[PDB]
Amino acid sequence: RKLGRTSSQRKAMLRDITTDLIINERIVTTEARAKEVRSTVEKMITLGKRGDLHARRQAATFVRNEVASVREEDESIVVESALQKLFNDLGPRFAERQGGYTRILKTEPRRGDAAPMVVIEFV
Amino acid sequence: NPLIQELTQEQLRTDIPAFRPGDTVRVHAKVVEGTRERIQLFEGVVIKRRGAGISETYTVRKVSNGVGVERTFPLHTPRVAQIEVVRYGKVRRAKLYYLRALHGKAARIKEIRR
Amino acid sequence: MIQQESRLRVADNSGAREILTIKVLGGSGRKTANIGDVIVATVKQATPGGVVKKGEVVKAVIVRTKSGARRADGSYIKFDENAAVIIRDDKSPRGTRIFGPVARELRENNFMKIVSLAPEVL
Amino acid sequence: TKGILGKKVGMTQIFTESGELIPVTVVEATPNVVLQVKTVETDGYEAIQVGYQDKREVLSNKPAKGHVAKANTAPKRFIKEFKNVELGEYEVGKEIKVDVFQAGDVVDVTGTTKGKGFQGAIKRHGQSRGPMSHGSRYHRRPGSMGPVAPNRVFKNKRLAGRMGGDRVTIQNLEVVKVDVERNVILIKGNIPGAKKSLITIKSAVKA
Amino acid sequence: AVPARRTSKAKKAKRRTHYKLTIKGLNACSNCGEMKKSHHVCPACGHYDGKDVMSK
RNA sequence: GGCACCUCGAUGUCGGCUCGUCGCAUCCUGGGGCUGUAGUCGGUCCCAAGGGUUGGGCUGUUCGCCCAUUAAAGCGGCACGCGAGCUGGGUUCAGAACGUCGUGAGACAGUUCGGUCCCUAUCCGUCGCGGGCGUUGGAAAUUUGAGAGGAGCUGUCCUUAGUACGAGAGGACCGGGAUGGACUUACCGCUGGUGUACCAGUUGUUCUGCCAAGGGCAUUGCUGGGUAGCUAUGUAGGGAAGGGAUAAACGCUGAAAGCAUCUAAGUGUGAAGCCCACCUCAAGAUGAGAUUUCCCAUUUCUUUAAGAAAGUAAGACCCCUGAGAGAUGAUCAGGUAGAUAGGUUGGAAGUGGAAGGCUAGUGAUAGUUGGAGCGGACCAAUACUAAUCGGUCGAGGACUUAAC
RNA sequence: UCUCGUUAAGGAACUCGGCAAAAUGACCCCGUAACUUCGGGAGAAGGGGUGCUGACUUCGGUCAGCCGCAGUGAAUAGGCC
Ligand SMILES: [Zn+2]
Repeated sequence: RKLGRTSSQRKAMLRDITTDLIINERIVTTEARAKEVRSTVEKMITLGKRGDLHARRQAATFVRNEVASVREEDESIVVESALQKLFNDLGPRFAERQGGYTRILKTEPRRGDAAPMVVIEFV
Repeated sequence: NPLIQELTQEQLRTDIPAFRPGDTVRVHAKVVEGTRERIQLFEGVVIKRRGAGISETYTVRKVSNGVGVERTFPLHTPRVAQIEVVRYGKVRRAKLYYLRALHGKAARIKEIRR
Repeated sequence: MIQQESRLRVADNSGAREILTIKVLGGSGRKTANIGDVIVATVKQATPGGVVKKGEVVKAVIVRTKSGARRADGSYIKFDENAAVIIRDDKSPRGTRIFGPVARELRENNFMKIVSLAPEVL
Repeated sequence: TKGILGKKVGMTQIFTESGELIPVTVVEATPNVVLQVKTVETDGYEAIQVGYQDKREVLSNKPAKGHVAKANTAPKRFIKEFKNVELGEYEVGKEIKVDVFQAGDVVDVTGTTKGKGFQGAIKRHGQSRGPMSHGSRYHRRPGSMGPVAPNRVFKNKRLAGRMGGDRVTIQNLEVVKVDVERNVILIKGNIPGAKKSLITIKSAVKA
Repeated sequence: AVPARRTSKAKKAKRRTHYKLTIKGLNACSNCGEMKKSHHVCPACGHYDGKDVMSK
């Protein structure tokens, strides 16, 4: 593994990054956080493939509690809390694809620190 | 790992019954005096287990004349003739280290008829 | 692992109760001592009566350490205490009764007059 | 004389015929082709080249496959020599199975030590720290560097620098089994090297 | 301690020789023939592996 | 002790700590001669520096007295070794007191209590690790050993034998065998330690609308276990046996000196010491070594010379996935001719009985569905993701003489 | 190098000197010496209990039962002679 800070700070940083990239399917950050987050995200999508209680109540600790995602209305305001998304949209979208569902792209360093940045996608 | 197992099957004794830490166990050891071969009888409480394959081990905790004693044996010895569970006790830990500070009427474990 | 300035116990009917080691005879600077190795100690506490008293220099032997020897087969012994049994330079004890088990490793050292008195020889 | 290379798998135990556990490591091996015979009249001494593993084909170059193919094998990974062996008795392209060490019982394994990176001057020499309290400030350092008169530092004062990574041999170890059907030896004791390293075993030197 | 002399003009260079700055790994892109860094997304073309990536 | 050449634009004292090193006028082990040496012990002298030479009590202590061991508890040099490496206790600041001296302010190698020790390594030096070039065509590998380093310690028991010895008393040389002490080289299968992205219990308080289930914070909240990795007090081995030339000493043969006499000519024995034997580094050994295999030729002329330039072979490097390696660089495993890492499906170590239900209870809770649920580094299997496309460098082999 | 956490067996052998760390630490109950200026020493020493559920609560608490290795379960909070 790769530490960046103390323990609990790293845990919170990952529980942050993998909650985006659930909502946007794309993210532009550095190189190391990329590798650790691809591991974590792929490990938190197999839980989207069981869909029962126990997988629900185990996934429900590695996701920022409530982060709305609303692009829908029929005559209503439907709200999707970025976990319900995990169990409603990403899940049924990977049934036949087995492990390994993220792409990492090495783009270009940054202005102030020359930290070689990177992208992350899903298909 | 797989290449060793194939090298270490012919020496795995195969009559050891089931017993999890917390079961009184009588152990028929093997002793050697002069040119004889007696058979001792160490008999206590199973305390430990080092899950290892060929080299799993266990320990027993007797109390003789007010002085605790412990012996640990390899699980696959040829110099142990037999083992025989006697009871079964309610217990919630996998390492009962917390006994060495308890005496008599406080270090008893409830029985289970199973 | 029993070295200088450490406290054994008397497992005998000789008159002493505690003890504090002095040396680990045998070698030219040895540190420790295990089951069945001789020792030089001087009484610290004592019961009234007895042939042994405070401030006496005596030799003793180590029975049942708290990290016991290994058996050549692959088993171990690990008691709960340490203890010693006083001696007269001829492997012959002074007291006339022994309490508490003793480990087997004495039979290999001509300490016979002891084992014939131990209630349990583990 | 009797020489075999091989890998290093790990360690386990084994009971002997008298109820006595024995630590034992697992030197694995495979057949291996003698590659070249060096003679007095051509190379100044007598020795034998050997090699214990099989490369792919992508991972070599025309010199290697032109130096091996005089014995018709796949190109090898390791290549070593041996001396004091009764030469005779041999051919280009023969083999050396694990048979030669039936119960030789005396053998001198060599190999390459582990690796431990830049290290202090205590994990390399057993030098003792200074009093960690009573107001001192000399916990973990390499001592003094010598006297004053010579106005220089004598050779062989020992201080920090990479630890481990150089070869070393042990002597007078036994052998316990030879499972020719799988090409595995089993010796008594600890043997140096990391897992999957390269090991060599020859007969004893001290008779 | 503290220097016991000024360093000559020569020693200054003879020590600075190993103070360089090399750039490495420059490739010709495949859609615009311009120089790009191997294993890296083309900044001007936007493409990679003959495919477009940077799009929305 | 003497002298006052040396240092006043400042050359810091004793002991103890870490670290050594050298001389022998030798403390133990090794070889010897003489004895007022029966034996076991011993006395002295000679050769010999290879290794080894302890824990603690009392004082600031060197010094010393004492206790307990051991083969032995050596003497000295190195700014009475070592403070830009440590301590500052001691003697030498400002406070204060006792005894004595001085009318006094103060003093006393007399005593008692307290008291500030700074420094970011430039050069050489030592420990490790890279880049450049050389070795006369360009490359991939395997080795010889001129030299250098390491290592060298020793007890106890049994048998030989209750013999030789001796009145008894007591008790061997030379041999054979077993097992220890200290020291030291490697490793994690056993016993143990650690193990902050592993498992369980439990307090407070706050958050996810509430009950149920969970997160946040409190030294990782505290407590009980613990995988891989790194580890010693754990495991395994080591100083074995020999050779050659010598030291003190002992001869053989033999004269100068019809004898005697180891010596001048001749010829031997002889020690932990010298040189080999054991382990490691080593061709920048510019006296730059040896062997196996691989790759074989354009343009103008400077003028044909050891000419200049361009494109290639063998190969190497750049770039990317990594670790059995790692401060960076290096070494090693791989780069679609693919298991290098991630992921996925199994499996193991490890915890120790998941959630949701149901039965028994008024309730705490208990039983059952089930060796369950979870499971970082470990073992297998699979190209789902990423090692794409690419680029740079890299020879065309001088002369003289002999032989063939 | 500094600031922290853990440790087998031994427990002052370190050291000028237990300096530094470790150990005790809350509330309720029992009990407590020499010595004395009679006020004190005295929180002397040395010991016991604490969680949850139900019943009875005269009032304080008493009974019964349940679980854990550990019940002021974390932080705060005299070492003694
Ligand atoms: Zn482009």
